[PDB]
Amino acid sequence: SINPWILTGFADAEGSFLLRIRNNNKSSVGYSTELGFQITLHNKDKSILENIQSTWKVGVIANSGDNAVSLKVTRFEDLKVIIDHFEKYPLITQKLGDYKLFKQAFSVMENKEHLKENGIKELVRIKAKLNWGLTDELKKAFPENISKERSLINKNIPNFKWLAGFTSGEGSFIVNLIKSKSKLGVQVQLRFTITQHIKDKNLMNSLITYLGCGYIVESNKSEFSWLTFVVTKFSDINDKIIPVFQENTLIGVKLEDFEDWCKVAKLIEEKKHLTESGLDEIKKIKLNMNKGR
DNA sequence: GGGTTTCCACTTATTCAAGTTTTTAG
DNA sequence: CCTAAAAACTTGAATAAGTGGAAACC
Ligand SMILES: [Ca+2]
Ligand SMILES: [Ca+2]
Repeated sequence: SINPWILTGFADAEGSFLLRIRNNNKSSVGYSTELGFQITLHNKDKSILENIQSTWKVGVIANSGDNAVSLKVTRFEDLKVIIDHFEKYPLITQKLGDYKLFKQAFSVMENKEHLKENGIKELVRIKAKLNWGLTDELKKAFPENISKERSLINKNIPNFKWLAGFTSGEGSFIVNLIKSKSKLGVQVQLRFTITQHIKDKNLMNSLITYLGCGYIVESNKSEFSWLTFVVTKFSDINDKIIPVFQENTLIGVKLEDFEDWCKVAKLIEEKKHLTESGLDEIKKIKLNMNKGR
């Protein structure tokens, strides 16, 4: 049974809402619809999706390609569990807007309005602002569509449990070995990073004040830009980052990465990272986590 | 029924995580 | 001199988001 707030944090990172508007000759109005919430992780973290399934008691798990496994909740009556959960523990990223559109589509389908032409039209208005919006085909079939085009979400971190769930999806624990002019010739630097699209810049900046450390770094690969929350000072890592995730446990394979990460921190704290024997020990831990776990 | 729901195999763009190297700080 | 901290990126795939086909409920 996973924590309810750890779940929303994880959903804020890996979850997504789906609204299908498909042409269907067998449908009276000519369009079939599907509404649901899904998560797609690497096969290594299939354990998470099975704990979420037991926690919610809804959804179906199926392989998504050769290296991924998904958990999709399309059973309409099951969506009441999704809605019930996200009302008590709401999302805080821009995905909350997707959820809000998700509820609107839900009410339209609950009243069976999606089986008449009017309901389909309102679904096209809802889907126009959801995720990547309307497809070229949909946009051509409904050229006279309009709507509010969604409002911007601006919330901040609720509690630590949400952070543990969000870090379990977007966090990264790195042991950076730097070719240094030190006696050993190798500096051991611990780095904790959270990466998120620039759409949630305000939430990313709040990490510094919320955690009392770190800095924001923007990057970009041509037309795409993202933000990274970085913590490299050991005192902040050993006194701020580590304690938070010890009391607020992570989930998935990243908990194993975080555990080896703390092992290296124990060596640094004892200053054994400056001994040739200690440096060799940290080099072995890095290989055990770069490959897996 | 057969219109509508539900589920499973599968595809695709990019937002992520993971990684290395060089420079400045103290 | 020397160790820590930050800078400044690069990389490719685990994501998010989506599509195709169809069994089978109610
Ligand atoms: Ca995400
Ligand atoms: Ca992840």
